[PDB]
Amino acid sequence: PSRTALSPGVLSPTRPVPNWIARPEYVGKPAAQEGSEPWVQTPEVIEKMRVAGRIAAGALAEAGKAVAPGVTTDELDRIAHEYLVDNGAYPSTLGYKGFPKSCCTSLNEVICHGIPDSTVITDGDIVNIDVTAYIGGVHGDTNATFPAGDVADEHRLLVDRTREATMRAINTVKPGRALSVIGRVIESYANRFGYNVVRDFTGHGIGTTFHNGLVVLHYDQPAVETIMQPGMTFTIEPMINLGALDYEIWDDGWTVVTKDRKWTAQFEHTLLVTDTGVEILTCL
Ligand SMILES: Nc1nnc(SCc2ccc(Cl)cc2Cl)[nH]1
Ligand code: NI
Ligand code: NI
Repeated sequence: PSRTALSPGVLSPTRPVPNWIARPEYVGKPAAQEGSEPWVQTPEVIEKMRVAGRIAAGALAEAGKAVAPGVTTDELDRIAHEYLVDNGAYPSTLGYKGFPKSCCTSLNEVICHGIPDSTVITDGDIVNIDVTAYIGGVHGDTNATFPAGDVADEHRLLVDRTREATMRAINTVKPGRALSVIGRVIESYANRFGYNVVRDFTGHGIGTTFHNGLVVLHYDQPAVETIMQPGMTFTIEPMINLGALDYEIWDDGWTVVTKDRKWTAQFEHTLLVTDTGVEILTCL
């Protein structure tokens, strides 16, 4: 038997960031300046994104190494926040549209955007940690779902197959390919097991802004005409559900949960289309 449905807990005090670490423009504003930026990056921006992506991948790995029964999601946040700040990176989530922490921690039926708090992880949970770094004027964005103790087969297989669907999608990226191949491959793979791929949340172009207006669907929609070109930077980040797609948002305005409380898993990397293929920027 696995735990029952989650409820929100209490947040820790806001974690400070030294002032010499530049803030993204949206910190202190109610919305963000994003969605109309070019999709192909310059070489200088790409080089900076490799830095941001490695630092994000570091923070995710350190926080993920900490996932175990008994640890709170706030403890994961303090680990991610300190790794980012000690690397001179601003945690991009902190202050985005008022988001109060430095990463998102999404257990079990939480599709995305969970807020680190007093929630205690327990045996059988699956814990998504999403870490984003802003450094060098650019963002890196990455996430993974980590098992806590012995996870029930249904849930273990959801996590492993979601990781596999993400890697199969990443491996289709190449110049000249329709962007829509990504959601074709993910949805085809998920459909093997009767999983449902989330539609209303998507991958995104990312560069000097976090959601730059490029949208990467994770479901099949071949009418999209966008082609992958060298220098494009964007994420692949499917959320795959055991249950139905219907969801609710908690009163905090962030936490998105499945309406039927069946569990859901996600993995995410920031990618660069190269002249021949793809480079994952959010690798160690
Ligand atoms: N689409 C998406 N990728 N990773 C997330 S975690 C939330 C988040 C992280 C950073 C920033 Cl600047 C904005 C947001 Cl919404 N969401
Ligand atoms: Ni993310
Ligand atoms: Ni993302």
